[PDB]
Amino acid sequence: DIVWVEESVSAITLYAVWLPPRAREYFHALVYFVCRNAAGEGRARFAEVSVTATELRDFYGSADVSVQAVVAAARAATTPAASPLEPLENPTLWRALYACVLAALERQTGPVALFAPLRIGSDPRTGLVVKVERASWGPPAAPRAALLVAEANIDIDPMALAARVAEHPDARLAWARLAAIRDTPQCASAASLTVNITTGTALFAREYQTLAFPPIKKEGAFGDLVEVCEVGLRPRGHPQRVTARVLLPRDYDYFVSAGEKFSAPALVALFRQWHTTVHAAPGALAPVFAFLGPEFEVRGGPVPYFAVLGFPGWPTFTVPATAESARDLVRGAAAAYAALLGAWPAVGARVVLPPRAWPGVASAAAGCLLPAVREAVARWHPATKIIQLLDPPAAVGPVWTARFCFPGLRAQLLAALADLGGSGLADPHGRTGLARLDALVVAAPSEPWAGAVLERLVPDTCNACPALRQLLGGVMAAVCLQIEETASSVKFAVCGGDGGAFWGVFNVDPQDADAASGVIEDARRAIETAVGAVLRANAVRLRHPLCLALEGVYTHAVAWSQAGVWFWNSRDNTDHLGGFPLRGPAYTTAAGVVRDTLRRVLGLTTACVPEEDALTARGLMEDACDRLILDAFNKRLDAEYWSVRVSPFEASDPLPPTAFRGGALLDAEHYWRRVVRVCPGGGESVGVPVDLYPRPLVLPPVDCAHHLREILREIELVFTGVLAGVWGEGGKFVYPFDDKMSFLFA
Repeated sequence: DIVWVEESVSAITLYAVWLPPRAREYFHALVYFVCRNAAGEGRARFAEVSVTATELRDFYGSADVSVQAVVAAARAATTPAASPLEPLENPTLWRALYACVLAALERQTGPVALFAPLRIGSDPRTGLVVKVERASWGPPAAPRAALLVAEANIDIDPMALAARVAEHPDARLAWARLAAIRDTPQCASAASLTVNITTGTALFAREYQTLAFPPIKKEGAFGDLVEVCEVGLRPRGHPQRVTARVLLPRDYDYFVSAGEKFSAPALVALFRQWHTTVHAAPGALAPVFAFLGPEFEVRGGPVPYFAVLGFPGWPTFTVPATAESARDLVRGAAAAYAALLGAWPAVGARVVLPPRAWPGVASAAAGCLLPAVREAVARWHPATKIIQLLDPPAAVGPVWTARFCFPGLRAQLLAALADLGGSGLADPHGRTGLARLDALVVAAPSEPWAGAVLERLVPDTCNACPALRQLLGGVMAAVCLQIEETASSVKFAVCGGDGGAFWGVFNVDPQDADAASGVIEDARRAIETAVGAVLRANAVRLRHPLCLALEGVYTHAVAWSQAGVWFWNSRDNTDHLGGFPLRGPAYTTAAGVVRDTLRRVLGLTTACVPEEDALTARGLMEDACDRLILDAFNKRLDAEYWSVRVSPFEASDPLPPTAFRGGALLDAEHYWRRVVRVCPGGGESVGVPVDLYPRPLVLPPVDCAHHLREILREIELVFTGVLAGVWGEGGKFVYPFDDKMSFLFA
């Protein structure tokens, strides 16, 4: 006799993480379900889980973490006024915590799925969800949203940022700010924070000079869009009746924040104020104040996100810029939330499998393969490329060339190998995380939102399990071997590539095009079929049937380095350049100059002795360099144009002591540091972090005698490669920048 309802779960958040009595190595966690029934009406629900120590150490990847540490972190996060920003101590701890609580939720209660129909039960005697089951009836309500804008001037003292950056050098400045709030929470009490959440029913706007103080401007009402719910619960951990206050999000479902100037400290401060305001009255339990994002780690992260691990229980999606297709990225964020249960991108690679169950699956996948690939996996050394390719100083043409790619080969191969090791998993029900990856791979061609997930879930998974790299690159090595074997039969000739993407030539007469399409299509058919056959023979089965993409037909192709290739189809003048670093806005203009110079220099096929062509080519390359440096002068004062994106891994210029004064601008720095080298006074070249100063900027003249030298070094690799690849070798194209056209800037 269990109650039964019909609802869709819109979010799953963490309320309490406690250690029951007579307990040493298992902690209970209460989960808040934001359920909404048909037509949008929302009733709040709760469930309980029980995570053991072993599961925690599995999702952490190490035994350093303990149940006592997790419970202490949760207790610290119980109060945001005393100490917010709890995850910043051990971000991996909270990452693993959310991973295991979601896994236990899936295991004990049953299958859960956001924004999807779900039959839900409850036990009144205790008062929590007991079992969740996938339903098959109902046109579920649309996942409504609310647009949030929040800006705060948290008066952080610059010297503290400088000191904390001195302790850890390559600390992304958002982490420096966030650590400053963490070490002095009173700073989050005084800030000119402004908030404007617009919904479809009623708007809400507030303005503060000091956060704790009453608003200096009120628009709409808090109750208009927010419903406070007091729910009684009797967990197995708590025998006494425990009451919980939750902020049921009426009217909306999730938040949509612009990622252009998103400040994680701003939302942290606003949510801390809301937490204090709602849980000020006692007689009820307090929730977990936990948030994760790329700003929460020293070295930062690629993809902007803002996790909501606890209070208020509403997912908030940062959609960076992309104004033209704002709806597209909002839908992509919503789909990423719904599919991977909202763990992505906060939990990390643990959405699929625990970081420590992978060492078993990889071993269990090295056994079900064929005997040859079994060794091929074991002999994989970084960048082996055991396949007949071209010497990197070389070029081809005029012959019919073609580029091919298998869309999402690493992700599809990882999915097949995960299934091969699936039998080796401890729990058959613990393979639901192995159902999200297949959902991603299946929906990858249909929708690009799965794409960006798979281009980051896979490389990060390969870092979670180092042993998976030698497996994936062995399977791909086997794929390349059969590509080469089948190539000879269809006149295709492997000339270069990087595995899933490969470009080659055809031994057809280089003048006929009517039959060219036929051979170019038969080669695709045969290579695709043969690779699929090898994969099937290797037992690895792909969910989405394999497909080869004809990414372009070209007549000339020139390669200089291992990644640098330029292709050009003379008939339609369609070209493609790869391997040129786009490390700024000037490198794009350099790439365009290179792709025009190469188009003009391979148009010199007029009958001539090879020696003549080398000189009439070098002259044109020098002229192209001249026209580039001439146009460089007309943009000498655009410092943002002469900017380079330094990674937190690369060696970086030292931060000026005045860049620590950007206010609500230091938060934007999550991954890249955009630096411009200016030349104050004389002789000395100093770096300016462009995005840490207010605009319009005032600077000494930009040292174009440094950036143009680097751009010219890249253009020179491309041109030494083409000069020594089409005609006779022996010529390193050098442009005398220091003499011919140095005067313009220095």
